[PDB]
Amino acid sequence: NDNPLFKSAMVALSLKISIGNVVKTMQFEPSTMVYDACRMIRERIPEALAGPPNDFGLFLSDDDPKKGIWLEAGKALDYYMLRNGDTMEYRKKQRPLKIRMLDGTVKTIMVDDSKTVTDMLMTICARIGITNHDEYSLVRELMDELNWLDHGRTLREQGVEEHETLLLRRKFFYSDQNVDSRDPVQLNLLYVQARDDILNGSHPVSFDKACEFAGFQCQIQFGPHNEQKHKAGFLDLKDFLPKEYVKQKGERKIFQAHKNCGQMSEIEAKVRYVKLARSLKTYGVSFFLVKEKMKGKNKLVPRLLGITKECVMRVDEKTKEVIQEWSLTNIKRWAASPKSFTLDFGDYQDGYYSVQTTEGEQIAQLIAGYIRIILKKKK
Repeated sequence: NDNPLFKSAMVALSLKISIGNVVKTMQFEPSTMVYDACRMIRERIPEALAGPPNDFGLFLSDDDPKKGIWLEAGKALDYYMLRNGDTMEYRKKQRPLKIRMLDGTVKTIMVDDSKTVTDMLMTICARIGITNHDEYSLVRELMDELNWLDHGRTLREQGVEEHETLLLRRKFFYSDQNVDSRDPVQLNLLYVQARDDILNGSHPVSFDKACEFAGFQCQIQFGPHNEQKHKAGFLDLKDFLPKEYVKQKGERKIFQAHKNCGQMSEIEAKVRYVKLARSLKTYGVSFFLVKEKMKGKNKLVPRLLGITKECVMRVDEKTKEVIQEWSLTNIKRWAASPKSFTLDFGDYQDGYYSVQTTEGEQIAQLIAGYIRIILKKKK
């Protein structure tokens, strides 16, 4: 017997439609627009009626989740180069995104799953009443160049799946930092942030400075120095010094700084800690370890590259001395790749500054972002 349902494989698309655990194979004219394919799916699969019809769309999955894509409603199925036997998921367009708020709690926000990180950031900010979403960014919370997210790309293509909680993070503003001793709650907040940045290496400091900081830290945690209890071996130095500086010889320098605090109060040590951090040219600067080519040396030289609202700075990796600074005004153009980052200063100097780094895109976007702010104040 013959089959009246049969159509040549060349004139129709035979697609498996997946809705949760249900799968039905369905025949489509290949020029069918995605919106109309959803209508025909609602006419054949009862689980397609599980909500308002415009809440659902079509998603092309992939064994590599980073390659899954949402289909656009106005496009024809054959635009997506589908083949007989391919599967498309009939999926809710909005999905929950778990976000750590600025108070440390996690809030689940529904976002358009086809959109970029910037789009979902705007949705988040709209839900919690933030109008200036440009003061914020989303970051991962992995145990690190790995937590950065390109806001012009999607979470999906950057390897962030739906289970992952992201952090809403306020960008650094010097204007956020005005200190005070009458507000101990705020003073503690400023102290914890300055301390954590130094201990975790975000704020690179010299060995001598690291031990002065640790001396105030000792005053704050232990009270005035007491030679009976605060003796050799007492400190767990990993909690008082940046990782690069965790060396026994640091303890005696820390105890000297601690002793020099005398009977200074907890509040006043916090003030001094914050004041010392804010006094450094490295304070507030976003740093990247990059590899420099020195004239007359084959081995590349690691260097700290710092970006701020007004300049780019080269900082010695070991002493943290500021070696060179370029005003953002005197950069002609910049370029980033997955392996390098290069600056062109026009006629301000001969030769480009070109360094090896896997964070070039991060660096480029910081510079462009700060330059955009300077642009927006003049106009």
